[PDB]
Amino acid sequence: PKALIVYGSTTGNTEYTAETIARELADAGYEVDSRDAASVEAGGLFEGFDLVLLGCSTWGDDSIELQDDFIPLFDSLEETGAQGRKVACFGCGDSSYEYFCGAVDAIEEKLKNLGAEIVQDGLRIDGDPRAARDDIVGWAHDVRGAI
Amino acid sequence: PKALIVYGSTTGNTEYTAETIARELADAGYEVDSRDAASVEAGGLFEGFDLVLLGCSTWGDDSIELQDDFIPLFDSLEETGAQGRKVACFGCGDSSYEYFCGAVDAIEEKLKNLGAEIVQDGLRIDGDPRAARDDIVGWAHDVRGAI
Ligand SMILES: Cc1cc2nc3c(=O)[nH]c(=O)nc-3n(C[C@H](O)[C@H](O)[C@H](O)CO)c2cc1C
Ligand SMILES: Cc1cc2nc3c(=O)[nH]c(=O)nc-3n(C[C@H](O)[C@H](O)[C@H](O)CO)c2cc1C
Repeated sequence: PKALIVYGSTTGNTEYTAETIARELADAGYEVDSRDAASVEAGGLFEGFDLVLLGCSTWGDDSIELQDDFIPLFDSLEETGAQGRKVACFGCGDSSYEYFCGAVDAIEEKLKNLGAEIVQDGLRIDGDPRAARDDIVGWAHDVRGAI
Repeated sequence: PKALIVYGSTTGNTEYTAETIARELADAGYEVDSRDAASVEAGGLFEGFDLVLLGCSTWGDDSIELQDDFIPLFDSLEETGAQGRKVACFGCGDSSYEYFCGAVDAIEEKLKNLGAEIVQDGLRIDGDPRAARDDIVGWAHDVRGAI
């Protein structure tokens, strides 16, 4: 099948995460398209894809603010072709903050409001994702078995 | 009890195996509903059934491919009501191929991932099922004790 991976990454963590999940789907036969959210246009972005995975980090001094490159996509989520789409979300964060991986919850909530089909609960990585490689590959294997 | 048998059969071998099982269960007092996958709709197919038996043959030039009539169902297995359902698989194939009854493995795996309860290891027949009538009968007897 074809999978789209769109990520907003500032420090390289979410990018590394996206890339580890990309390699696992490609190994299972998927044709994978991995894109930085800074370079995509929301209008019809998901058309033609069997599975869409969205990843983003959480920022903000008081509230949950999504990663800067992802904000425009989030704000135009209704024009992407999400209704009825198989999607799953991922993000890196730090459990010391009150809303750990709060960007995953905000994206999952909006996607459910748009009628997307959430295939698996969001992968939330605390600290260095390189330390959690195993959880990352494990979650990729689970989203694949479900669809 | 009520059992549903859904099979994808091209040459008649998976069909004959489905029919032999159906008679064994009917003989043990079950109400059996046997259907060709070509005539079924996936939405809620398993509702109201105590036991669901899925049979499929394996094709494909180099990859393992499901029998054509079963493909649509397999692709929509998440809408059948498999979660918590007691199921078991069966299929005909040929040991000269690299993935002997590979469709049986693919279907068990997906059911597992959907939270179905696999009640007995799948029945894999090499060659003419007419020649393995005893294994068929013995397996149908074994699924009866497990439910
Ligand atoms: C100002 C600021 C706010 C952050 N807010 C959060 C947060 O709300 N939840 C979270 O999981 N991580 C938060 N982080 C961690 C951030 O997503 C990132 O994971 C690390 O700073 C880079 O590894 C924050 C970091 C900064 C600098
Ligand atoms: C082109 C082709 C591919 C087949 N692939 C398989 C396979 O991968 N595994 C298997 O057990 N049988 C395979 N079979 C046998 C097939 O499922 C079938 O059992 C017999 O032709 C009748 O059941 C194949 C048959 C054909 C013609």
